[PDB]
Amino acid sequence: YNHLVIKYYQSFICNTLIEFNYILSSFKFIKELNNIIIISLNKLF
Amino acid sequence: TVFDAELAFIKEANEMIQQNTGNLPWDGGKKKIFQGQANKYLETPYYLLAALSGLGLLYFLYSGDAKYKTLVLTPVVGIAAFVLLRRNQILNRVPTLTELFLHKDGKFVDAVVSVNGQLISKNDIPVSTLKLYRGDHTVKVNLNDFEDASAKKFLAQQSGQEGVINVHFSKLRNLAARNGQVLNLGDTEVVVPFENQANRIILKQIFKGVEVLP
Amino acid sequence: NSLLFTAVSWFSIYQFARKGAVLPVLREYGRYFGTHRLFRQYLHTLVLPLLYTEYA
Amino acid sequence: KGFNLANAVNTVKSTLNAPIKHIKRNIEPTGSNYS
Amino acid sequence: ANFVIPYLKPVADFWNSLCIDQHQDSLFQFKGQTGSLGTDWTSKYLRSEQDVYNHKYLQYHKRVHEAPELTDVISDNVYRLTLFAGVERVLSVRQAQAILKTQFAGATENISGAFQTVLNGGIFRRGYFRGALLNLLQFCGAPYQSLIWSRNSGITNQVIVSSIFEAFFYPLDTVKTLIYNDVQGKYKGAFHCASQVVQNAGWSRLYAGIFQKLIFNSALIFHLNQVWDGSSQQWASLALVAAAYPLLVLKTRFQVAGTPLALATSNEVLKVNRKTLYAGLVPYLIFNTLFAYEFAAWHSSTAQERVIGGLQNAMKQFSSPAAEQVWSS
Amino acid sequence: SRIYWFDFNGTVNENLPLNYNVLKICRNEINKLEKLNENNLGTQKNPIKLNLSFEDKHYNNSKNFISSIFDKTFESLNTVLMAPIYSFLEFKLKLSSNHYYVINGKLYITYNDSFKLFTTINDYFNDLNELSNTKLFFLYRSFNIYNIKLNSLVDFVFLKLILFIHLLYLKSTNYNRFDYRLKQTDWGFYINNNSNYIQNIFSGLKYIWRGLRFWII
Amino acid sequence: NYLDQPFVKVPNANPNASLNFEEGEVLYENTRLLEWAKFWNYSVVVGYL
Amino acid sequence: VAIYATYIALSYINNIWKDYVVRAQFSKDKELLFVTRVSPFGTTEEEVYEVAHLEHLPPSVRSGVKDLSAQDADGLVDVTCMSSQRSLVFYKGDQYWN
Amino acid sequence: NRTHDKVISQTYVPAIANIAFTHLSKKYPQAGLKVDQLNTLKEKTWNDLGVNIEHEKQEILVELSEQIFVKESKLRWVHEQRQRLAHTTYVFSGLEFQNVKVGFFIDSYNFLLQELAHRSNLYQSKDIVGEKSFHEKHLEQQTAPYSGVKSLEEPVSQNKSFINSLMRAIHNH
Amino acid sequence: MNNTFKFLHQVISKLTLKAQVPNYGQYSHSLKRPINPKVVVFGNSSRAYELISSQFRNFNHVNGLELKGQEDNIQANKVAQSVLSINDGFQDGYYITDFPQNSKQAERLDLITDGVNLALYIKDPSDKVTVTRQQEAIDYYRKTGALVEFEVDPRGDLEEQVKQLSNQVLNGYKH
Repeated sequence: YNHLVIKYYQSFICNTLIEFNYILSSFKFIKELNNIIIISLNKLF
Repeated sequence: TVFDAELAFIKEANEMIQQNTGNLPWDGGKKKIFQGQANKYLETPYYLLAALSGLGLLYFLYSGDAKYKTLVLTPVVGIAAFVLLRRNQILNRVPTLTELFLHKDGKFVDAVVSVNGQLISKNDIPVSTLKLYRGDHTVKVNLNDFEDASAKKFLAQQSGQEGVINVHFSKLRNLAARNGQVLNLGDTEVVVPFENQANRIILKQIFKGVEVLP
Repeated sequence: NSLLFTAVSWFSIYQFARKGAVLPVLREYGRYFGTHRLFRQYLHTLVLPLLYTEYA
Repeated sequence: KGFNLANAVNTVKSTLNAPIKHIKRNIEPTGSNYS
Repeated sequence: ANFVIPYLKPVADFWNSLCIDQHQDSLFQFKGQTGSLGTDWTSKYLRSEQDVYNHKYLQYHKRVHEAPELTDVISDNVYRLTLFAGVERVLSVRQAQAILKTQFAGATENISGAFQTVLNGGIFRRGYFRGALLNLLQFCGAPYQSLIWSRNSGITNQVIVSSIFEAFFYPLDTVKTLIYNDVQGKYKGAFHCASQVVQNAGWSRLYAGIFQKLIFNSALIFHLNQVWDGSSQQWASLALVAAAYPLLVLKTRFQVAGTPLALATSNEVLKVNRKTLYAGLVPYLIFNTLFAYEFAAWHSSTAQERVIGGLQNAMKQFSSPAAEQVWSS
Repeated sequence: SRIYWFDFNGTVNENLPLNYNVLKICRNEINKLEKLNENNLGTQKNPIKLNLSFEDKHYNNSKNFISSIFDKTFESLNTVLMAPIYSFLEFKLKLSSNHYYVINGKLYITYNDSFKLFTTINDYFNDLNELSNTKLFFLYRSFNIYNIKLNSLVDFVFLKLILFIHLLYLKSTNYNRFDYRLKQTDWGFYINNNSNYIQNIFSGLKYIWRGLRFWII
Repeated sequence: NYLDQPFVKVPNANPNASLNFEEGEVLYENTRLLEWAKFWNYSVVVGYL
Repeated sequence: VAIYATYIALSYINNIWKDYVVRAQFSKDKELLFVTRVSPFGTTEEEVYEVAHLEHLPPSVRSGVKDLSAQDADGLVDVTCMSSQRSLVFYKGDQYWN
Repeated sequence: NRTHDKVISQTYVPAIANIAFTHLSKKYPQAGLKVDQLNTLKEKTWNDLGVNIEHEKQEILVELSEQIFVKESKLRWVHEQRQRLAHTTYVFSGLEFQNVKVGFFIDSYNFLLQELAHRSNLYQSKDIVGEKSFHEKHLEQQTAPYSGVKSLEEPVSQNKSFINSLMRAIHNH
Repeated sequence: MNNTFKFLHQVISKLTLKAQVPNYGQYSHSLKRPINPKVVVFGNSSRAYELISSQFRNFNHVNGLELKGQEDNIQANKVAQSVLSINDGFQDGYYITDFPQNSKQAERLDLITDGVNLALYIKDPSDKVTVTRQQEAIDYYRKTGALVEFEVDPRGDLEEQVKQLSNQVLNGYKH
């Protein structure tokens, strides 16, 4: 979450100085892996 | 005449002493009142290590010649390398103020800011707009989240959840301005490095919003 | 052995004379030709070992 | 500005005189009288 | 035996290979006969003790006649490249020391000063072994290819081929010299240093002292050829190399001149004090005399005759001193 | 062994050694005076009048490179060819082959482009040694103060670990099982711990190392 | 049993509460001894081996 | 033989170096002396002494005062901690002292 | 309960506490944040005091950097304060102090300050002159001027001979 | 920060300090002196003058008594311009006499020059003007920690006093 916020802030600053590809470079992979591990835990691991 | 290395080094040392104290003359109406340095972090070795770990895991899936210790160490090394790569990518794109020149009239400043090694120049910034933050501030995501549904939900869940979300800079200091202070240049906020050679009197005057007399 | 002794003696005389430490073995400025103690010490440390070697 | 035999001899003398204090301290009689 | 010996035993095997006569040991491994006499332990020992000089002769024959191999040349000059590779950096720093600011960081203007400047960084990539891989690459490039393209050639053809190849590979020499002299470690590598030089001074700045290097290489090749032949002109060649050494010093100073590594710009390299022209003459001569280049391909007829005659004379010991002179034999 | 007197009209403080720039001005004045004597200026009763202010005393191209390397190659060949000849000529000149000025009431020696106070030969050698020490370690003493990045990391890491320990014993009581066991015994030589154990945490590893220290090798 | 002295008390394991262990002025410092120590120790060990 | 010879060598090498003082720093009230000494493997180990128990004892043999290290200008000064009968060996050179 | 380990110098702990508590009282009045109550405040966390130290951490660091002068440091107070600000900003930005006691925060800042002071002296005492190393003694000896044979450079006519001139040249270079 | 990790922390910190200052262990005694020593001397007496002459023999003199009656910013600027250069004789050391007379001048000089490397107080009871005219400057330099007070007996031994002053000045320099 902090990485996403910081990337958004840096992208906004760079755009103002003169986009979301860098912000969301690997969000899906991390989110899917974390959700899979949470599901495995919910399976009483 | 013959070359004298001692006098050449005396001249070089005098120049270095003048630069360290921040004392620079007026050359062409722009007085260099600030010089900074931007940290450069490695990304290619970590990306290569992460890719190698992924390919090794895939190969060990293809061929069952993988030890238990190998199957344990490879994902750990890959995850660590990927985390370090992401951290270095975030740290490299930090916009750091590298050079700052003062106008002759003492009311505008020309800023050269480094973003991932790219130098961006702003040649008109009123001194009254400058504000050095002597402490953490709050960043705002004004465009809701302005992204896909999944990312928007993720950013909304761990935040104010109501439109514009405000995040205190304390949660982001270790990756955005860990090696400097946030300076609002009217429109944009850059990171002035702690390692810097600047004209301390003029820098103190301008960074509080106070203009410098011609 | 004589050449090693001569080399060591010449090296010592040169290195110590560079700092002004000249061993007071002979008279300063000779007697007939006015040669200096440094030159006569070099000559002796070159010749006398050879004479002793030949005699032995 | 180079090798010099006087400095070498001084260093050799310093090297030889360095362990004197520790040997003397080892030989020193303590304030102990083990009757 | 299951956890330590599998790792300790290879080290002991390597130690024995470095210590024990490998050809003789391998000969002793095949004990037995298959219909021929002279395959017992005694005959094998005798031929193995005669096989040392024969193997030396065969290696020299391969170096002289057959096409040169990189491994053979490297092993022939292993001490210059592996262990005393930092002495090359020391000599380069000594040559460039007159304009190198090393006098202002805990060092003097002598060979001890250059040694301490090199060794202050450490014993590795930032210190003694800085540029050692670049030195190995330069050796694989210029002298090895010169040997390849002029195998059995006269001194003039050797000089011509060597000059052509040193001209072709000179930017690597400039990069290596710049990497030798950065006491503060400004350059992170060969590519980084070359990129900085090209960006700040252009491509033509990589050829600062190419002509001085070529002339000094001609002199050095003549000296090496006179040394290999064993002629009495070794002292004349040493005098010639001593005379040509200021060319090498000027080459190093021109290479490091315009960079921030040096106090003097290029136009000021010829303004340096004349007494500093022979910056590292005696250390350079001592180092080359001890570990000189051994290019057995370039050996002339006299050098080949000398080496082979030495081996043949060494082969005369395999007879009984008290051998009766018999009427019928 | 010249003698000169300078009258500064009180502009230059005479209770402290003369500045390098003041002595340089005096040396230039003497050099101008010695070329053509000016009424024997510099006598005790006829001093030289100098009004030295604060500022006076204290304030003071591939083709091109190809042509350049060719010309410098020719000049380098000339220098190499002439170097032994120049050395021999200089040596023959050596074979073929004052500095004290009494400025006011003190003795000075001609040093560099100015004068230097000269009291004893030992003090002169000490001044030479101090100047050599100043020149010799200039780059060592001018190190980067803000090169602490790595150092910072070290500190941070340890504090991080310590922080975790503080997060592990936030609501943890002082007493252990042995404390109640001791409270049940008549062992007056042992007392019960009354403070937090975060300061001395993981000391058993230290004592384990000390126990096996001489036995590992 | 042996620490249970019948006539006197054994010293307390902890230092006296009156004592203050805060750092003060440095009196003597010869750090190079450590290096010498290392040297000699290592030398002996190597020689011993 | 290997185990005990190595143990004896290391232990007695450490014992020889255990007298010397690498560093000595007072407490704030100057009631304690923190003495850094040589560890078995060459690094630091810290001890604490009470300054009240430290004494520069004269030799038991009165004729041996001549044969002391402290007679020299650069010798050694042995100060006995009497509450533990330990030795603190200082270099009596002014450059090592505050 | 207590070991024989020296405690870090508490010279600047009252100053650090005073500056931090003055700033926090400017921000959080009626929190009972006084340097006189330092012991009781040390034994309590920031949540108990109702203080969000995370928000005030950077301002506290800047004020501590500005308003504390460390005399036992071989860095000039400008450079010393700037380096301390950088180092403490890095370290404290890495850390999280909300769930721990006030004593940990103050002791950690004092530890960083004293460690920077120690490093500025290269881990040697500022008050001890020390002995020159092998390199320093070697360089001191090697830069000593060479005073050659002074008897050769005399106005005596005996020094005008070729042999005397040769010896004079080769010795007094 | 605690007792257990102290040894590991100090070992690693000693190892990592070589990154910033290479070979600090072998040159520590040589690093006690800064590159450009700016000294501010307060003692104004006969014995004080003898100590200044003996100690700062190779340093240059900046007579701040001339800068009288200016704006307390012109004086500091001029003094800073006088102490931020190296002579052709490689004399990078300067000592300034009677310049700082109040806190403002000292603050300005420290801001321009990033602070003076040493402030020295001879503390001779035989002089009267030093406490009357530079007490604010002495208090300021004691506040910043750059002040070294070397108590001097005017009837004491000059050689012992100069040796003690040399040691104290060498140990009192700031980078």
